[PDB]
Amino acid sequence: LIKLQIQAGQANPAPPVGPALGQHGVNIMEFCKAYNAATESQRGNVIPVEITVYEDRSFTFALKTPPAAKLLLKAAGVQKGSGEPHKTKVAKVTWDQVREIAETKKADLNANDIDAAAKIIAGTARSMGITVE
Amino acid sequence: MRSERLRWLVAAEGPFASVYFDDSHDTLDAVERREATWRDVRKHLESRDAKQELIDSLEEAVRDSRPAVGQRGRALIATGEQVLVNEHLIGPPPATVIRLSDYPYVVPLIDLEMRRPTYVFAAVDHTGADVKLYQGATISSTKIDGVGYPVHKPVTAGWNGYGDFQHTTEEAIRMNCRAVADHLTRLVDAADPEVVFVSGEVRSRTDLLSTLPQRVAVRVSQLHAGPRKSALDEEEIWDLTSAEFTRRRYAEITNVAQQFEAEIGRGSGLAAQGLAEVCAALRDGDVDTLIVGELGEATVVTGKARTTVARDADMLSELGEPVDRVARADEALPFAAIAVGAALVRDDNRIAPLDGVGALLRYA
Amino acid sequence: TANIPNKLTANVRTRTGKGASRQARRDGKVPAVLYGHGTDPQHLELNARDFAAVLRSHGTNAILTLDIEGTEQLALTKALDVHPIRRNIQHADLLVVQRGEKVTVEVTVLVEGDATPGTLVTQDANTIEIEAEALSIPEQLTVSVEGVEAGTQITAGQISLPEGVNLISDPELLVVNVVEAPSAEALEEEGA
Amino acid sequence: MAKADKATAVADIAEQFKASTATVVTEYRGLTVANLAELRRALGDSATYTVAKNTLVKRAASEAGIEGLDELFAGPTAIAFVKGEAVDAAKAIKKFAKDNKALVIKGGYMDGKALSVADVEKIADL
Amino acid sequence: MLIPRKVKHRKQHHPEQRGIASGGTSVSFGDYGIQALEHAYITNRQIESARIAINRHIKRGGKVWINIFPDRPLTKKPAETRMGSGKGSPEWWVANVKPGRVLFELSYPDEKTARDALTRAIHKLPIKARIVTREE
Amino acid sequence: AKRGRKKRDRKHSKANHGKRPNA
Amino acid sequence: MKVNPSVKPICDKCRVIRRHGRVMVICSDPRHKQRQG
RNA sequence: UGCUAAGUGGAAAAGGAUGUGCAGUCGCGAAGACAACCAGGAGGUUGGCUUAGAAGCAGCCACCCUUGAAAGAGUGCGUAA
Repeated sequence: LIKLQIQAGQANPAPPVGPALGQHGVNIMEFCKAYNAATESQRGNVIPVEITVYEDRSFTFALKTPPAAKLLLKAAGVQKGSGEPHKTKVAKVTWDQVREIAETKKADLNANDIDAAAKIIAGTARSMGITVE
Repeated sequence: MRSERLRWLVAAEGPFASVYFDDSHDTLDAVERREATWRDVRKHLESRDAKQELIDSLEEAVRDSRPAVGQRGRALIATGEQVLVNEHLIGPPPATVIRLSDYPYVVPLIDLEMRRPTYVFAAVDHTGADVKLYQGATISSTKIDGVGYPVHKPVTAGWNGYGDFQHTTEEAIRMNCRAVADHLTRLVDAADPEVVFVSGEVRSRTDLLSTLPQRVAVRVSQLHAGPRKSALDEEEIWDLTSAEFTRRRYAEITNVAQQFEAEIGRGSGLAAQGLAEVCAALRDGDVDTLIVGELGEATVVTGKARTTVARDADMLSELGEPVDRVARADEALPFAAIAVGAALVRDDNRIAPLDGVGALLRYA
Repeated sequence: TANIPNKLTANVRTRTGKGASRQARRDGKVPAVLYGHGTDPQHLELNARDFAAVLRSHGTNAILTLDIEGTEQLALTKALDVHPIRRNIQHADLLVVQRGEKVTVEVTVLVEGDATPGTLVTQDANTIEIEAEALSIPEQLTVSVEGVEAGTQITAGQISLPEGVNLISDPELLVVNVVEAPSAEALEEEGA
Repeated sequence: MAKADKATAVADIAEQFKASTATVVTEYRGLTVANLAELRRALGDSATYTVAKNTLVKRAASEAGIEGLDELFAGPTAIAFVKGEAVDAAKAIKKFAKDNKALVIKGGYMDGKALSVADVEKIADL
Repeated sequence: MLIPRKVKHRKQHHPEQRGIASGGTSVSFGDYGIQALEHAYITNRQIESARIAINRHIKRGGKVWINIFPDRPLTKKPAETRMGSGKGSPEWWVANVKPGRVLFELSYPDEKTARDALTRAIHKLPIKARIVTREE
Repeated sequence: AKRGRKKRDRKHSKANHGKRPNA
Repeated sequence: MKVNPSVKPICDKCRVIRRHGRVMVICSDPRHKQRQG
């Protein structure tokens, strides 16, 4: 069972996918057409997926929410995080816009309540120099 | 050639003017050729509808250079808002080359380049020595002096041979040799030269070579020059070392040939030839060394990005992205090779690669 | 602060000098002097193992209760003579005190906490002078450095003291000087 | 663990049994954290699946009338506090244990008397 | 390398190497220090090698103090000459060290790196030494 | 330097008491 | 084998033992095998 | 009355080192300490930057939160990654 992060708007590119599952016996042509069709709802956000394989060299995959680090970048408008966090802070984020990432990530978080789940996203914030009001 | 000096050339964007020509202000019927070539390139740029900024950025680069001695070529590469590449060449190109396109043309620079690595030139006699270190633009000079003054053994010894200047002169010469060896070892440890030319005589050049450690004694080329009182000029030193540097640069091509042949024979997958999979490997970023053959008029169709390239749009459509432009192979492939920080090697008609291109990879 | 004094046994020195103090230290005792306001010097001897035991758990300014030939006396540790190499206790000056008497005592300060990550905490003054009654000397005064950033000075005037404790040292001593963390280009420029 | 921390832990565990109507003892040797987190959500609605030391819990058992349950605290130890109802746990444990096969019940408790493994699952059949 | 800006008398007798240190035997600026255990002359070429070994092991953070300065000069006379006819010119600067004297100091947030950084500097001095702290 | 070392080392006998002539 | 006056446990799997009046370091990795001499 | 296993006694340095004897401090421990065997060692997440590549494990900065019995922005080996 492998993991990979593929942006929604790309199907059958050379770098990310080809060598990735090119050694597990999984057909590459049939997966990309299926993945692209399923992922055509976002079309602008990279969303990961896990290839749950069977011994028969078939693929079955369930899609995931776009990563928390990428999601929090557009909420602030800055294209990249702080090279030296806690000294240079790229932008500002209030407690309001954090909750939407909690809801979008609710299916991929082990937390129980929106209050506890909000602190998980706040942890990623200071790791990349983003202030939480 | 490395991919460091041309790395910032990738960052620059805009139209690129690349001129390779002959700059030999030797004789009186040779200065005229300079402005003849200047007029030729001006009219070519006029015919290709170049922006004025290129021309008014080029005239001063052409006209403000102190003329190089003998027969030397000249290489220029500019964007219009600034100059980027401006050097002399070992030998003038057979044909004046002018190009105006978005991709710079750097193939003639791969071999023809008045730029050799750092090296040391030492003149030694068993009374001292003097050392010059070359790291490109800067030259450093040092004079090693001796502590044993009477390095000459007179015929006289004394009354019936009592007293003798055999050992007390050998020790002085050994002191001088030890001092020179220590200084040269310090220079080798600091600057890491590739060649240490030593010019002296049969006696005080083979005993200093026996004093140096194995670190430096492996990279020593022995010269045959004259006395230290005469002193040497830059032209003489250049002519002395050119013969060795020729063989040294030939050996690298030989070693690359051996690596390519071995990797092709094993069929492991660390070697690629022909555009078909060379372009794929270059796109994948795992190209370690690029060998440029006689590509000539072969064309490549690069997609949306300035880097991604493919042999034809028929197999580029497998990426989904559509074709954006068409460029010449010997003009776009080296660009992507520099982009992934690969080494560039100019074939000497001894590799015979398929389709006039080759690549040593980094993995499967 | 309420302190319970520590009971010790002291024996009057028969002899004095350097030839009799070396014998005392080779045996396991330490010479001592019990002077004070009573205008009454006394040359005593304390067990080396026992005397060092209370100092290990009660600071240098311990409150002793010496038993000199059956009586009980209240004493204070004034000064200690420690060998630079062997780390012994070559002597001990003891001062007689009474309850409710104000004594000028130099106590130690410990800095605790974790300041801004890009900061370096330096302590200048190791100790400060403190006036308190004989049974209420604090064995340690602590200062907290937390959230302190860049150039900041925790001067001796900001150190909190227990009630009933005065301050003899003026509020101008610099105790803790927190500054920016030195870079790698600053370690090379120092000391050359 | 520190001596004081062991004393602190018993105080919380002792009250957890007093406020709970019943309890179920199991073993978890072989359940991945993902497998366990599955049980903390299936049973998390009404039950709590906590574990602790054997002897440390043995002290807490002295505050209540479960003195006969000391046999089941040896080996890997799991205790489930059922604050609400008994049927909710009596059937959710059965299906989860059957799926994983690495979760074997040791016994139970109700009305001051333990109930064996065979008779603790039949409560769900009431 | 440390050299005094000026000294009154440039050729002096050899420093005495007797007794233990009368002062400067405790850590005053940093948190850790190096205490000497025997007499020697510590040249300025070994002080500079000792404080670079400390800097490289701690990389970025911390501060280094040097409590001994090379004031006193030693003179070496020209090589391969007989005895007499004057006195040699000064050649290197030393610092009279006696047992108990604290040479170097360091204040670093943790203990392992700070303690191992001082051990690297001890292996560059011609004496025996030990690591000491501010506690009693 | 074995001869010189041995000759000086024998000043540490019990009958010499740490001294000998010519060191 | 390495023969130096000073022997130390290069890695975390090295052990220091004493055979026949000699200090030795024995490790699974043959490079770290060394003895005192 | 004890010590030495080296023929030390009957030569020598920086330094290396589970040789052994004596005395003194501090931690952990029947609430089970150390060694050993059995099972977990997770989720956000491939933390942010740099990099062709950098995913705990060239390099720089930070070093959070959650489920929890515990799980480090990761102690090593390993892969181009």
